[PDB]
Amino acid sequence: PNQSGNWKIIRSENFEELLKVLGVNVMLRKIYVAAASKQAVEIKQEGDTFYIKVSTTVYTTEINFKVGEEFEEQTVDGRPCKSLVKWESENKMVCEQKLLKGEGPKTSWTKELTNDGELILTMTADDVVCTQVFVRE
Ligand SMILES: *C/C=C(C)/C=C/C=C(C)/C=C/C1=C(C)CCCC1(C)C
Repeated sequence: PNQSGNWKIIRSENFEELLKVLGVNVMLRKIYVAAASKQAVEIKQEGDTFYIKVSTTVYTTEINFKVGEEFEEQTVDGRPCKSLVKWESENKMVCEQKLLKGEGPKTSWTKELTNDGELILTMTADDVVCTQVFVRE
């Protein structure tokens, strides 16, 4: 469908656990967990072109991409990567990430807008998956 709008988080699973297995220090995890709970997500979708802004008190990021065209962003733990998004289905996109420098866990994310109007974001590092669900304001 159309993902454009302001999205508020209603459910999360395994966020701290994802950070923990990525090596994020416990004091920083507490800060990020509290920030993720209050995050604001703005999306502007224009066909295959996406602008996504994720805002919190400690971390704010803008992501710009077109499906099928490589772009640069960061992993969850802050490492620069090259990314490529593809449609897995009509409603779900998948992003594969490759570090610009060095080696690390295989990281990825997915975003799906359900028929319910729920936006489901998953973030993965190797075998560990975090899921966050949003609804449109
Ligand atoms: C398609 C939607 C995407 C790719 C959203 C990505 C959002 C993040 C990688 C958010 C990361 C955060 C942290 C790394 C700590 C602060 C809290 C968050 C959730 C904003």
